[PDB]
Amino acid sequence: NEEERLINDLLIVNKYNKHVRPVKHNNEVVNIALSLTLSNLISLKETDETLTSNVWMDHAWYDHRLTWNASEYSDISILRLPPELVWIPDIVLQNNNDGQYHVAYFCNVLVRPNGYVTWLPPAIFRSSCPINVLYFPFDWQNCSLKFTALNYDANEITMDLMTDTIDGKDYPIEWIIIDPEAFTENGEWEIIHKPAKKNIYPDKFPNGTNYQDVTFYLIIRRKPLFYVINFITPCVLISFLASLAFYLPAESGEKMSTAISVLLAQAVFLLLTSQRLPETALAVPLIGKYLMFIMSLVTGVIVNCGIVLNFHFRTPSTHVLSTRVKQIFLEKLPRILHMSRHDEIKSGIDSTNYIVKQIKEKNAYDEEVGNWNLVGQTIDRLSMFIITPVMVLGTIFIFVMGNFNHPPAKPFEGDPFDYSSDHPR
Amino acid sequence: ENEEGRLIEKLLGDYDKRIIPAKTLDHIIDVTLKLTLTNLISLNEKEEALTTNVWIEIQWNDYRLSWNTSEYEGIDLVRIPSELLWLPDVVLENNVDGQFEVAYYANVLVYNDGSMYWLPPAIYRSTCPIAVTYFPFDWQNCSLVFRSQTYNAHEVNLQLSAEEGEAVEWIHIDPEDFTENGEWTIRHRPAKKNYNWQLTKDDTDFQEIIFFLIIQRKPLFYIINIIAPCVLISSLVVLVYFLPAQAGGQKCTLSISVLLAQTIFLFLIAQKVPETSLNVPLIGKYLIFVMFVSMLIVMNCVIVLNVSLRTPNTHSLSEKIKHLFLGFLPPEIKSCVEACNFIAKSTKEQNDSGSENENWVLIGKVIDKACFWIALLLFSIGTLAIFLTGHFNQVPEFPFPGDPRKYVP
Amino acid sequence: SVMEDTLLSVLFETYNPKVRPAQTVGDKVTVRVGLTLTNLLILNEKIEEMTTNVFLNLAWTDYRLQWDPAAYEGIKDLRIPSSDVWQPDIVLMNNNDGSFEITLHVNVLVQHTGAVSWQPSAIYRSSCTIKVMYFPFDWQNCTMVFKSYTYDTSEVTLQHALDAKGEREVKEIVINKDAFTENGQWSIEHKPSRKNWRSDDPSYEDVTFYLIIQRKPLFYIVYTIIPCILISILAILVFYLPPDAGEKMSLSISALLAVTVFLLLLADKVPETSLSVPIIIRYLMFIMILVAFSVILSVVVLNLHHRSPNTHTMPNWIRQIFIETLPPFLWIQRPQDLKEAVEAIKYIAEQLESASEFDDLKKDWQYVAMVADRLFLYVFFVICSIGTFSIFLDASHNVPPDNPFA
Amino acid sequence: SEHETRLVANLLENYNKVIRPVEHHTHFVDITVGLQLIQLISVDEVNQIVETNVRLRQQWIDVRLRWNPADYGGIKKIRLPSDDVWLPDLVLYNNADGDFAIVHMTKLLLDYTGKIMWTPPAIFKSYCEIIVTHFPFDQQNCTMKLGIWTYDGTKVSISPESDRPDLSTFMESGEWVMKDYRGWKHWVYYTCCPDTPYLDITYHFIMQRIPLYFVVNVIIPCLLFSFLTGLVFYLPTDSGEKMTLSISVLLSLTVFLLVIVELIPSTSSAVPLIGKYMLFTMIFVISSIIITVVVINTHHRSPSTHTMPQWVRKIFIDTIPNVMFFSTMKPDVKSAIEGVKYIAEHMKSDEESSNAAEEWKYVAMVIDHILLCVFMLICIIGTVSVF
Amino acid sequence: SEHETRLVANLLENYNKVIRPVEHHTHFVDITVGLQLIQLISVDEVNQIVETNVRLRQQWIDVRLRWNPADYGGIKKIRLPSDDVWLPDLVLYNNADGDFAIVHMTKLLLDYTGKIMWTPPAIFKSYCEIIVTHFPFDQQNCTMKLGIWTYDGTKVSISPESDRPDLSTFMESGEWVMKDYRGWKHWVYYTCCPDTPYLDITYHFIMQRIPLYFVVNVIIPCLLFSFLTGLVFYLPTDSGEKMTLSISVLLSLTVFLLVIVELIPSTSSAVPLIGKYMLFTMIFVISSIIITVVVINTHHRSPSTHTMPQWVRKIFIDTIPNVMFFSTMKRPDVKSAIEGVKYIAEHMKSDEESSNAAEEWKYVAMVIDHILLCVFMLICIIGTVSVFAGRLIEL
Ligand SMILES: *[C@@H]1O[C@H](CO)[C@@H](O)[C@H](O)[C@H]1NC(C)=O
Ligand SMILES: C[N+](C)(C)CCOC(N)=O
Repeated sequence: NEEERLINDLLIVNKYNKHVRPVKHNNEVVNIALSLTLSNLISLKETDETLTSNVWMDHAWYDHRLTWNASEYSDISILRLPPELVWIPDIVLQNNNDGQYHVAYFCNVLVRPNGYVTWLPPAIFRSSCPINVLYFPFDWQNCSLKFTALNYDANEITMDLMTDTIDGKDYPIEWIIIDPEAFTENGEWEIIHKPAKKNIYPDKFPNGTNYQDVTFYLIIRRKPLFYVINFITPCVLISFLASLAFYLPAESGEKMSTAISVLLAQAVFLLLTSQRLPETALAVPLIGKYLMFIMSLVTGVIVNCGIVLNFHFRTPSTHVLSTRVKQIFLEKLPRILHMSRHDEIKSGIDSTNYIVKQIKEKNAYDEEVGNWNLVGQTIDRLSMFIITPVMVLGTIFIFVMGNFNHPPAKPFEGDPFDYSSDHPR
Repeated sequence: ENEEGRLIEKLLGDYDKRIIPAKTLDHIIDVTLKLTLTNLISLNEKEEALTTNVWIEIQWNDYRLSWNTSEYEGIDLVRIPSELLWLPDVVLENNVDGQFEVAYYANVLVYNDGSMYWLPPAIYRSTCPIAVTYFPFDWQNCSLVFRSQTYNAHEVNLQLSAEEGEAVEWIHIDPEDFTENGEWTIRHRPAKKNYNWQLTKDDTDFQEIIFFLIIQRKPLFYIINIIAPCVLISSLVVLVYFLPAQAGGQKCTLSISVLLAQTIFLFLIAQKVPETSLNVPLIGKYLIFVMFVSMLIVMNCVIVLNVSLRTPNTHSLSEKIKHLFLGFLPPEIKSCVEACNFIAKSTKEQNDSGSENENWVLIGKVIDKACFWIALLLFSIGTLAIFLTGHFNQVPEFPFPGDPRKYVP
Repeated sequence: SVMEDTLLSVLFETYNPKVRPAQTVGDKVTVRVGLTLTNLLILNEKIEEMTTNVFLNLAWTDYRLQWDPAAYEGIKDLRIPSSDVWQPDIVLMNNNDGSFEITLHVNVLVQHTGAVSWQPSAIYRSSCTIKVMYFPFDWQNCTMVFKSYTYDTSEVTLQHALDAKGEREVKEIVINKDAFTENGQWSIEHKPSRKNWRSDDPSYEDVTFYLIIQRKPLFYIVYTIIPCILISILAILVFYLPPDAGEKMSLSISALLAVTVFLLLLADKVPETSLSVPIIIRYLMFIMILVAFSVILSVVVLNLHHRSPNTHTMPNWIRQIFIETLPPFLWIQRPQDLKEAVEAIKYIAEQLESASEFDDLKKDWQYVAMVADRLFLYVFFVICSIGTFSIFLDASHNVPPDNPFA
Repeated sequence: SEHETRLVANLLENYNKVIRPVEHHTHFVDITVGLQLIQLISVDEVNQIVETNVRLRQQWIDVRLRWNPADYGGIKKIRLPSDDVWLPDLVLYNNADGDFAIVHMTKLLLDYTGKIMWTPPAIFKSYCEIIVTHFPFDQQNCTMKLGIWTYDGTKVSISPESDRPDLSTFMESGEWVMKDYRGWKHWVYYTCCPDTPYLDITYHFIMQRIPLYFVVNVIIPCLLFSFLTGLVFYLPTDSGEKMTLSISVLLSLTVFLLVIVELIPSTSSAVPLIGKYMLFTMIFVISSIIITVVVINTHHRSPSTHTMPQWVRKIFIDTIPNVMFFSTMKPDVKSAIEGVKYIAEHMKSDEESSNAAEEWKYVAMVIDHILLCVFMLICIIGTVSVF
Repeated sequence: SEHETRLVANLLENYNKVIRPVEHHTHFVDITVGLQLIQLISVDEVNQIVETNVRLRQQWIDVRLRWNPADYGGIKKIRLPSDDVWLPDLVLYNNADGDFAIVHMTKLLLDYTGKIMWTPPAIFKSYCEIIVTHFPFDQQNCTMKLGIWTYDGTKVSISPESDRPDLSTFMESGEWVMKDYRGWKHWVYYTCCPDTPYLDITYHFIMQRIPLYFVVNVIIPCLLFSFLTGLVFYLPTDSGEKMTLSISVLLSLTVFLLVIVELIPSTSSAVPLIGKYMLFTMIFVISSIIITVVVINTHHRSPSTHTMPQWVRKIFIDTIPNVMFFSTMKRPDVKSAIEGVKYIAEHMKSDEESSNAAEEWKYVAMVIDHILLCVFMLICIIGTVSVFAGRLIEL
């Protein structure tokens, strides 16, 4: 095995110093090509605002000290060296959530006889991804992985996007690579765009380590079928039950119970929706807006059912049916709303007259009570016609505005480039 | 001057800690184990893990670390850090996490004849498959399996410690350092050397030392906080048979609410038992039973309401039904005259209809009483039976049913 | 390069990184400490810790790391692994976990004059005492105490870090617009830095960085306060329902249980310290007690409504108050056969008259119930509105001071 | 042992653990890889991660570590620390919450012919695509993709030790049952490195869930509450409790659906059959509530403002009742004279209005019996179908 | 510093850190141990673990590490990495979830006389026997047992700095109050090693819980619902809502029972007074439900089939109403027409008789409700006064 002799010559006889940049003159710059391969988008915890990714970092650079003549040795055209024996660039994830900056596994580098070193370690990265909850669950998120070289300044090593050849001309790899042989498609998040940019900040200096970085962006769209089936449909049905609660007769004794139960169910749904989102004040979630609107509407329904019940249970003994309310709720509105439609003889005479008078007063009282009942029916019919259209229109508007929300079809609004793998620039 | 310095320099000089200290080719190192339990920290039901604070005592003989005490001013015991010495890789194999080895690598007590005495502390989390059949009246049989991770039975001979010739076949418990769990009582604590006969003296898994912990749960907390409230609330169903069968009686309200309370209790139990599917916990069986009984009582309330609130308009009271349920189980003058006649007739008809309604109400009441007696019997028998079979789950008298030995010091 | 290797060999021929650089016995090493904030990640209120992603800008002078650039092909500064040079054990003293030291050990920059600069990154979890009084309309005062764990004032002199043009000290946390993510739940109001001593300990000195942050309460508003306002509206309503509806207890009890559930589920997010009751919990308790009193008064009104002569006799004071005085103020103003047939008619008439009198007394009781209910409606509306407005006005007037006092 | 000490000193004297163990660099190292499943620690459906306790058995030949047993007192095997010799870098491709490589550097067994046996333990937290279609009666298929990371096929070759993983010492789960398990070797061409193939072994375990915890804790209460749905139709309107019962049933059903939503991942690849059935049950219950409100409204219809239409009288009073069998349904004296006549007339009107109201009540009764029969038919056909 | 560099090179040139720092193997190393408490991170009552942020100050003499300042430019103190010199193996015996020994090898201070002062930090997660019997008004006494592991008293000896741990820089908890704290030294003889004593220092802290949080968030709602329990007796039976109130109170209490059980550890050594009081309140609500069901049954008793017993009438209409002073209780075809009027009159008489009997039953039910309301208010106030030995009402 001449690999042993070659490695001994390269590292021992040549006195390779792992802590010196691979340059021949101190003022030279080491070019580091960098690309990212996404093998699995493990999760996106909206509560923690964290993106967990299974990625392969691809570093490539030139080390003139690791060159050899493939003929002087046997025809050795490649060599695997551990990363703790050779100089490597310390490219770190700056926007990580936990304290994990580097790659998970420090695998061997691949060195070619011309000094071209490559390093393709795997990593589990937990980046910081602010969550835009404005259109939840019809939302798309814009996560980024920003990689910086904090060990050397921009005057000493230059980051770059890795290039690729198609017809002899080099083109940079301006996207996250998705290898079909090693990519698992997430069941909840669909990758729309995945550009990669090499940012420079001119307000800083090449003196230091904050002048450059390579950022890999990930515009992912949520698949909303799960939330539509499990959170929105039951909520909508239970909400419509409230509008239905207007059709219960006041004698049923369950108008208030029905409306209250609908409100409580909506509150439970609101709390469970709160459980699933970050506690940020940027905007109220779309479903949160819908739930607040529907809870307010159902509270109005409860109040109006209370008004209907109060009107229904009035009597002449405590209220007077005025002419205005009578002509409003028994003449105009019912038509507007198309609603349907020897002393013993003397004592006996006196007693029967008293009985007749009492029955007449009782019948008049019952007539007044019936008029009050008709007023209550008119009021709740009007309430139904006024509220149910508001409920259905609000529901449709809120859930059509959410459905009419797509990623912008191009990352970097000002950039006309597509940043797609199929059309390198 | 500390002669231990030059003694240890001599001993560890020209000493390879990677080499098993076998004097000859066929020499088998005897490694002696002894577990001292200081605290049973917890038995996490959800993850089925027993956490213990133990001192594991490991003893072997390393002939390389032997000296003549006369040459070192009578030094016959030195402490050498365990990182510098050959150790038998004795590990806890049935660990829930990846922690095979001890937590703190203490020093090794090395005696002049080569005897090595290692007593490191350890927090061990070991798998305990939990049997929920009699929760919360259950006793668990947790095990700690120790074996060498590196050397097979041809190299290292695991054994239990023996003092005064008698082997210590139990988890030792030092009175100077031991704390009662407060939820678990240690009933038996045997230890035995086991063999995997499917393997041979190679493969490193042939031999092992198993320390057992048959622990019994104290159920007073669970009784008072879960079972008594559950039984008390479940007993409320039988009250629905004394409420009136009309609007405002609220039979269905009470029944449905008791059912909902039982559901809440089911959720409560779900937070206390493991999520395994081998058996249903006894308390879970009781909860399912009472929920089913409350569903039956809801049905019976609906049926009694339907029977009681019947009218001649909708339903006809059959003579057979009435017998069964009430015999075994329990110019101007003429116009004025016509007006009076009709008034009397209408009053009589209304009164007759009222009487029929009253008969229906009586039938409902009789059904209600009979079904009350049935429901009370059913609920009482179910509760008594389930919690009596719970109360009769004794810990076995012997640690191993086959053996007649008690495995106690 | 070869020359860099030669320089490294010369510099570290006899360099001991265990030894603090004091060219003469008694010299003190001046260490400039500055903090750069890249992300305020979490302010966990339950465990009372703040998680931050920071750079720790350290600077000091090591006389042993000096060389002439002209003698080494003009090399003016080197990047060296941090473990090869002495550095002050600058740590976060008030960490919540056991992590005192940095996470990322970047290379130190050594200039030919001996000046050493080090900017290691770290994810620090620092303990923050949370003032729960105005939660969620609260501003927190979280600090990060940095000092050398090993060396005291007799050995190292902590100073403030200099700005880019090293002419003036930066007595504040530095935030880089290019690399900084806003929390979205907290806004940074002040970020001063200050050196602190101890009068009872002359060997103690640290550089403390303060983060005066203000919470954005939109989440808590939307998800806790407005629903409770709706519940309080229902509680007020319960006094408009007629007693005959048979739904007064349903409504009041539903409101009570709803507010209780809201309190139970809010108990997760508030801290568990007992130094004060947060304004949100105080509002929830106020609403819960108000709804409980609504339940009690609804029970009283129901009891009054269902009385009759057969069971109760109306006392003088009830009639005086609820029939006469209050209603004006509440605007709630309201041949043997013939002889025996005659006897039967007499009996029927007497029954009707007695029933009328009985029903009149019952109507008086029901009117008393109605008037009391209207009074309760007005009183509870006033109390609920005033209390809610007062509580939230007190919350709204809670802002961090203009002067950070540090 | 003096002989073993001398042997170990001689073996690792000039040994370089960075070089591949091959006499010639054009050869390859054949590594026999076997997986031994010790225990299935957990299966996180929500996070789609499977945590397993495994022992990764690896075998290969290192010619640099040969010796003649006769020269070392007849020693034929030794145990060496893993760190002292070249080791293959097997990586779990689908790692999700753990380590990519082996971190437990245990000792390995070395034979006098150079053969090496190394069986380090590991806790693999691998990604598991969960199929929620048949939850909680579902079976899961998720794998461990193991392959050499940096060495291609022409430098390091791995072969499966056996066609299947070793489950001889497997601890029974209590939540899952291993129906099947196998390991397949693959030659994969990656876009990084298109010239040469990289070898890997994917071990998959078909594990069927034991559906008793979720049957007891989720399905049974849901069945109870759903079965209570039909009781509403048999509850008379006069009881004033139809809406209470129906609303309680609906609220309990939605509570249990929201509980189920927490037991499964939020992926949209498949809709669980349990979730779909619960949604359909809620739709049915809400339709029943709609019809119950209609029945309640019908039962209280005042004849003053409503006259029964002919199409209702003909059908609900004359057609269904006959069809459906199982039920048991069907001076001043002149002033006094005028007063008694007025009383008689008021009884005329009261009797007529009461008759109309009773007709409305009868219509409501036949309607809810129709609904009850429909519900019983649905329940019977459903319970027969599952059997 | 050249002088310090030479000194550090000379000190460790032939220094073996495996050997005890004694000039003769007969002597013992005297180690002064002082525990400084910085912060009380947590007290996990359910898991019975106390997390504390501490500094473990240790001082001893190492005669191998002495130097003459005059030969080194007058240097009198240096900082050495703790991994370079011999360190005592001081172990936390009752560790439950953390490390047994010190893991943060911080630098130590070394005088020219050989005196060493080493104060590493540590997070101690020690086992804490939680006594849930006066929760949330309980005080806890759980400790930290520190001792040299592998050396007996004749080889390495530990002595406390002071009778109490140092809390000079202690950070106020906000959930607990430090009442007392001591450090006691023990000579323990273990069955492992019965010939020589092993030295031990057990620091213990008495923690008094501040109960405002738990009071407000748990007890006040429970007290509110318990008080509403007895209100069901003032609710008239004609309302048709008594079951609603009682059952809602019962459901609220079962939810709060869920909260309580998830609040405290499952130990059965002592019965938590909070749990016992919750069980008693549940029995209270159950008795309320039973007796109000009895009242509802009495109110609706049909006079046709039930006739009021004489004793019932006497007790509940003639004697008890007079005892309640604060209550406002009360204490040709013409023939056919003639017989029609006859029948109307007779039916009205029978109806009046039945209605009077039913009204008597309702009066009895009302009297029973008043009795029970008085009794239940008295019981509720007596209970709420005397729970937790009155500490609730005192607060
Ligand atoms: C930073 O760059 C500026 C502009 O070239 C220069 O004036 C300054 O001296 C530099 N400082 C350092 C520390 O490199
Ligand atoms: C082959 N692959 C992509 C899994 C890892 C590549 O590692 C190398 N070859 O450096």
